[PDB]
Amino acid sequence: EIMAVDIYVNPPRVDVFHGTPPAWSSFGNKTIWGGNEWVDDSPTRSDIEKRDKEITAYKNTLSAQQKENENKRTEAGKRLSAAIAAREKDENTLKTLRAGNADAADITRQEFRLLQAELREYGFRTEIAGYDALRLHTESRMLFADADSLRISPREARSLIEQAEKRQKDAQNADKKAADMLAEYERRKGILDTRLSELEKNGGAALAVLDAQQARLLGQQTRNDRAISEARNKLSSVTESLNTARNALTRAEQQLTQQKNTPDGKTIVSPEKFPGRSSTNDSIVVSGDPRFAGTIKITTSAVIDNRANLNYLLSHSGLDYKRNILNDRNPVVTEDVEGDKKIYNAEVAEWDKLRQRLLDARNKITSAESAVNSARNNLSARTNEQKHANDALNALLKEKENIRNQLSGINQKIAEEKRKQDELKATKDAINFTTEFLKSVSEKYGAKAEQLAREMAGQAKGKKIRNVEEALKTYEKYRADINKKINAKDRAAIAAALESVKLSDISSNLNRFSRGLGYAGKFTSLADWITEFGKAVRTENWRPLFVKTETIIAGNAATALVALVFSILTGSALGIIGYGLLMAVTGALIDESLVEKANKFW
Repeated sequence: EIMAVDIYVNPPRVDVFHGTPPAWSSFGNKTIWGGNEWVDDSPTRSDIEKRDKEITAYKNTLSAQQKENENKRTEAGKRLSAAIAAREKDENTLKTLRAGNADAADITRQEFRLLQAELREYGFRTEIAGYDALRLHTESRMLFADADSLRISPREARSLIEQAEKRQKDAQNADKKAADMLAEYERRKGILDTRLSELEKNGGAALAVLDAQQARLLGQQTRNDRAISEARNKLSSVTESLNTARNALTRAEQQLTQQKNTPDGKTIVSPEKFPGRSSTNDSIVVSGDPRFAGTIKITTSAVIDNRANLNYLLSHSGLDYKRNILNDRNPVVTEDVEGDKKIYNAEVAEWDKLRQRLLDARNKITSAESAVNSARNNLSARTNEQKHANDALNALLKEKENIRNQLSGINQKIAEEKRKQDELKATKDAINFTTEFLKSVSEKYGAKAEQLAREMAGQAKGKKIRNVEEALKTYEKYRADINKKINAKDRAAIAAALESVKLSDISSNLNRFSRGLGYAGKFTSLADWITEFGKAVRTENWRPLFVKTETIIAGNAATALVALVFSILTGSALGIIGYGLLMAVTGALIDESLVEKANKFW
């Protein structure tokens, strides 16, 4: 809530003692303390007894006034008590709120909260100050009265009076205590008015800080979402290439396998598992020596079946291999020189021709392998990039997570300050609807009217609606008065008028008042209530209407009722007779006192 609202409506009043010194009818209102020094003006026996009667009956009057004057002080005192209960409740809260180092603002509100409570307490303290003044005034009168007696000695006289004067003055001081006191009150309220504006000022100031903070956050958000696009694309342009590579490699390794499976190929891959062989039939012819002259028909074979040897060949000559791995060195192995030389050359040609073969074969796998690895080393090159795209994109997705987080917080923050900022205004303006109410009440029905209205809200606040039967009992007593006065056509008007109420239309006022007066719960059969209220003014039954009231308001608080009646008076005409009858009936459910004042002003 943050506001008090009980203040601003019904601030301390402090009404001074209405006197009227007595002008005794006995013995010429003379008093024995009156000048007599050089005369004889003596009070006869009857003169005295009479004077005694007057003074007696009179004192009694001040006496009754006083007893009832106390009672009021008493209830006040009770309210002072509660007023204090709060001051404490609040104060206590403030301290811990500081023990935790709550936000300057939380505390600023709390302080302002204890302030109003404090003002409240002081409020009642002032009201007490007045009652006491009254008791003093009554007293000095009591004495003054007793100071005329005529049964006393001029001594006792002059003393009784001196006493009275001393007392009346005290009373007068009392008067000045309250008044100053009553001024102070307002002198403090003003500070509240200041203290609240500070609150409102800084309240908006904070709002802004959030409004602008959530601004960067929004301009950030967009930018982030922009960046997201870019990166999301770059990941593509990367992955796009990633495939080209993998495709290249796929085709490459494809090629390698091909070259690795050539019959000769396999031998490069494995001499032993797949020996590389080659042979050629030669029809060598010899001449000269008839012992060998002919045509030798042989078959030159050669085979490679070992890494050791395969390597050597690829790295040497056939002739060499022939001469260094086989150690077939001298071509001449037999008596047939020509043949032996020709055969050898043939034997060697093989190695030469197989070498060329396994050789080329090697190269084929060679070229492929460089291809392969080149592709295999561009794919990787590319994958490094893919990471540095996906990762990069993700990092951004994180800030997305974080901006949204930072923002939501802020959203909430602003909403909250808003609901709080609103309520204040709502309760403020409300506190202004009621003030604006009581006044026009003064303008249409004059003085007595407002004073009643308030005094009704005066009790009410804190007390629950009175028991039905106990309620009717009060009204029935004030029956032939509240109906005596003026109730002719007026009655039929008051009724028909009451009936014609559009709950729908007056609903809002009820909501404003309730707040302005302190009730916030829930009404329930208002459409009916009013209706019953009507029939009630026609048939003077009163019971069901009274019974109904016990059953319309949540906490059964009088405060809501008053708020209700305030609404009905705001959606009709009725007039001074009407205002009366209502306040009167309603009062008989809050407190009998209100009725007296009701029946006493019209």
